[PDB]
Amino acid sequence: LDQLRQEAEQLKNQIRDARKACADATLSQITNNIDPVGRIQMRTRRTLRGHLAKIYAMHWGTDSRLLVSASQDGKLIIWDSYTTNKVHAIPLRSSWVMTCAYAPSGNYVACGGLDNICSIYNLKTREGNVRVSRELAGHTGYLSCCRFLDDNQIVTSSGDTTCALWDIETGQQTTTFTGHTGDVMSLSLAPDTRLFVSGACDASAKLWDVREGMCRQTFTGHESDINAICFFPNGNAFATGSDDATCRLFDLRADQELMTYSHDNIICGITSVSFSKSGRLLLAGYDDFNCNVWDALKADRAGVLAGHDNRVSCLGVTDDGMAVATGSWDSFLKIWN
Amino acid sequence: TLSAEDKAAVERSKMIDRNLREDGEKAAREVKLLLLGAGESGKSTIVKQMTGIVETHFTFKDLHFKMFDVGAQRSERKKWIHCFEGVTAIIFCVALSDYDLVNRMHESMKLFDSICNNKWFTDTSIILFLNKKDLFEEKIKKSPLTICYPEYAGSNTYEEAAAYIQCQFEDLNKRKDTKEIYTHFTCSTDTKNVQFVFDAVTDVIIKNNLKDCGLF
Amino acid sequence: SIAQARKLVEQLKMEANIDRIKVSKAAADLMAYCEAHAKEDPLLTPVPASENPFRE
Amino acid sequence: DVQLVESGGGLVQPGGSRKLSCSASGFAFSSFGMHWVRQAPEKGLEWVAYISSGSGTIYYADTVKGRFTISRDDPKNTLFLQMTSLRSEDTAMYYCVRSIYYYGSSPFDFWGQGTTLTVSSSDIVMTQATSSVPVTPGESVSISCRSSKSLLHSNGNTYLYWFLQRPGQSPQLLIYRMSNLASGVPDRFSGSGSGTAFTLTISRLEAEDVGVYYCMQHLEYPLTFGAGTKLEL
Amino acid sequence: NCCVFRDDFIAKVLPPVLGLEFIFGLLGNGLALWIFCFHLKSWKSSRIFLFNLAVADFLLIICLPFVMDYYVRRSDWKFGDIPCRLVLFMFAMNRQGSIIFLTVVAVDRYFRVVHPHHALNKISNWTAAIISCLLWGITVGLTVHLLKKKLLIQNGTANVCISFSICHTFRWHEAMFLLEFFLPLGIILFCSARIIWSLRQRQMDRHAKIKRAITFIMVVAIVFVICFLPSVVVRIHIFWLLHTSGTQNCEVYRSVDLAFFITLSFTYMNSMLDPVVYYFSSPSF
Ligand SMILES: CCCNc1ccc(C(=O)O)cc1[N+](=O)[O-]
Repeated sequence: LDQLRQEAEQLKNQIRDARKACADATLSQITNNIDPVGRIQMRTRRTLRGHLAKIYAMHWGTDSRLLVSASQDGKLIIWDSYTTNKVHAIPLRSSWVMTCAYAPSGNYVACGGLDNICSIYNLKTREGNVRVSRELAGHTGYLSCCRFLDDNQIVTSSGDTTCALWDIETGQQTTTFTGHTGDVMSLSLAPDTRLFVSGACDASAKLWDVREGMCRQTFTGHESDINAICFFPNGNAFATGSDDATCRLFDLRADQELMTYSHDNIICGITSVSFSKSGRLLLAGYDDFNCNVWDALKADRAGVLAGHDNRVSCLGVTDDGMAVATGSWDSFLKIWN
Repeated sequence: TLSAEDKAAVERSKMIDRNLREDGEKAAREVKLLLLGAGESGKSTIVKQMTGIVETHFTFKDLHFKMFDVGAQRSERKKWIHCFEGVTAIIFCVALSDYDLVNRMHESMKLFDSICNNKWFTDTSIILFLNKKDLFEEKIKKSPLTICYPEYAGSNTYEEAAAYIQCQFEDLNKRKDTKEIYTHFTCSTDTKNVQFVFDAVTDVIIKNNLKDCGLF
Repeated sequence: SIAQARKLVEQLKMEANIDRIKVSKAAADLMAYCEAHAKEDPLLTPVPASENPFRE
Repeated sequence: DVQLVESGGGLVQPGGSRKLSCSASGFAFSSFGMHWVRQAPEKGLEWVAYISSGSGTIYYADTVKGRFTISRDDPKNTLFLQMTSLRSEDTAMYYCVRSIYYYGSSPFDFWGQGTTLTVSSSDIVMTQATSSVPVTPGESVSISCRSSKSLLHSNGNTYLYWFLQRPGQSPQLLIYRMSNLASGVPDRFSGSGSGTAFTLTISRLEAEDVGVYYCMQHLEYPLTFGAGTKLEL
Repeated sequence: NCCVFRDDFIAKVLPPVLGLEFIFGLLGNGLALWIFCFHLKSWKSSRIFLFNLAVADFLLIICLPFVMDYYVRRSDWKFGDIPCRLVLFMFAMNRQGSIIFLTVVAVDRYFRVVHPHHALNKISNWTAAIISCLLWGITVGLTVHLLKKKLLIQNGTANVCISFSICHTFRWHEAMFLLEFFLPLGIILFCSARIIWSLRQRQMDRHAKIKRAITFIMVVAIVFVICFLPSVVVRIHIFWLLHTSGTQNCEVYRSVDLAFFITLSFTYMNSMLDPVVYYFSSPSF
């Protein structure tokens, strides 16, 4: 129609003006007098071996001790990080797994990938083994991320440019979030578990409301596909990593771009983004086999986590902020402190 | 210094390690092929002769092959193609009868150029299956090949086609020093395609075995 | 088509009618949150090896 | 359902030999360590033997080492106890217990029904002092236990278990590692305490709670049970 | 009881050869060991066997300077029984281990080419380590007998500490010396011939990499033959002389014994050239 030519575009213009009406100062100017974090040195405290293929996913437990990892060898291993013991080893029906989640209660785990099916596995069974509790189907594209709301609800993002909130007991899609024009690569859940941000391949990250299921907000600025996303611990901001070798801290309340983390020596994309407990340090896994820790308030590279022999595919920080786990394509999980 | 429960947990972890090692040893002995095509280009026929990923397992000469079909993935290929980085070979199916349809041969050529020159398949060999021999013969006796390639200059006989079809497909491989393209002409009823795939996989495994020794 | 354009303009109308605070105020809020929880971040301030679970 | 049905009991002449079998159904027998635990007629429980998962670790009590032997047939899901040179002290009801060991696991979840074997004519000590406590239903009861050696390991876990044996029934797990409540146990039970001094508190003592309470240690391996405190009325 | 022949021609022509060996075949082995230990992270069964061969040679070359100092001073070894014994044991054991690991690499290469789907081509690193330790076990079990004979000759003022005497007998010593050039040589030749025939009968000899591999196998075989032929040839020659003439009157074994010593000098050339024919020749390395 004629209106789509300008009306929507006109609205876009207004939005920019609104953002231009609030960018009186920048984050660097505000946090210019803050003392720098300084050099950050983390050593590889633990190395987890047992995966025989590229590790594509990892998720810490809420007890900050157990962690689940997924590899292309068809294995979902639940690790005791303190003693490097293998608590569980689940063989997956499909070895093309690209994501995994660990339930906050610790009773269930989730996996999914190129099979377009989110498999929920029950860990606390009277039989003493791990069995497929549920197999949620309905996504028409590869399932790239999944996060547990509780023992009964789970949000997933797939390559069909849609997200879905599933009720596990019924196995149906309680809600469907649409609006992305590209593959959704990652999603993050807010601490209050009422909103969630999903970054897609259209170089945009959308804030959705879980309750009613509508796109509350849209954030742009990236020049390539967004591969990772993570909320600030406060819950009023988030960080996105993309393929243009740039991380970006966006603001929910200001609905703008707060800060950009990039270096000229970095030309490789970001595969994973995570925050520390206080939010001062932003950890990002890169394709150059490294993992950079930035001063989230100063856009200064505080440190480099360089041990891995292949692309750092997944990254996580414990809820108590005591350790950072990195999983790379060299089939090794490394805990840093 | 461990307690009884901790020692038993360590024993369970060691048993899990043993099972994982056995499973990995079993998986490493299996051949993984990635089946690609331009849609309805003979992939179904090739699968017959031997939602998401479709895995087909078949045993030939005491060798287990797993073909992964990605036809159901309508999303962006570059976001998940790196999963198939360790496949022994890529079976690319091209229908010879699609040269005068809509252009479609040009689409197959573009797909082959994208797959062969991908940054992940820098050393993964490609087995090229040119399907529909008989229908191609019928359509080339009547319709000249100049419809697909305006620059063609040759007779319109079935003796054509490897030269100026397979040659054009192989010229898209501008990394010839690192990989080889195995081209085979096949039809509906051949029963020799499995043997050709086995021979190509033997060559690939010999090359990889040598690279492992450093000989290469 | 027309339905897609209507959906897009409705989404833009709903998005553009939200309340936005000044960037300086939210930046100060983030700075205050980082400062308040600075002492509770083991990765930021190094933890003694006595109470380090991954000593290792 | 999960069950351990066992047989092999009866009357045995002294100096003979008998084979006790325990068929397990309803759970992954291969992933569970298995314990043989005997209870003499009227003097409480006593741990006897243990086979690990995969049969990689075998343990026996001091009074049955060498004399007894324990094995498992995983394909047939069976646990065997070959017990020879039997004496008058071996008459007891034997129980087949499952226990899986990993982080956060609950050992000693399920106990078998027990088979009576009647013969025709270091070592942490667990003490419970009081053996009989008569309390009307509806009140709160505290049951005490003590150990010769502190059960608080360097890991932070305190390996003590609280079991209940109801009249004419097999022992049931209530508390594992002194703080955790076993699955299916009502919340009115609560275990607490520190090394060398442990307690189990029942807030609203209802019916079907009368029985004998045992405190067991798991820090050293010759596992030892308490004398047993019995609840009346 | 025989022709120890501590002659002077060897003392004037051999030290230059041994010094050239110690100058050359040390830096290559050191670089290979350094690359294996730290530079290279991916370890495989073939890489493990190559590392064991490097360890064997390296031990031989680091024991070489004791045989150098022996030869420098008119063959007048000054150290005691135990030092001369241990040097003679290390020389025999490291030669045997190098030959054994050469044969093992050849067999690995034959299984990898002729039977690519054989499961032995995909053995774990632990299995390769166990095989290496076992082969070291056979080598030491064969070569510790030397140690047992804690003794040497007092004809040259107790300075003639040598194992390869020429006086009747055929004991376990020199029995391994004759065996190691017949069974390992036969296995290497069979493996190389089968590799070449199978790799050319299936038209794999098209690109430059396969031709390089073929000529590398061929030059490995030629190096083994040229290193271990002349010593066995002179030893069988002196055995024939013993069968015809014998040890008696001990004056006719001048040139043959000098030839034996110079061929035992050529024997180290295998350890010297191992880095350039095996490790440095590998494109990955
Ligand atoms: C001090 C020994 C001189 N002779 C040699 C040198 C090397 C070897 C060797 O095994 O390579 C053997 C002997 N030897 O004892 O007759």
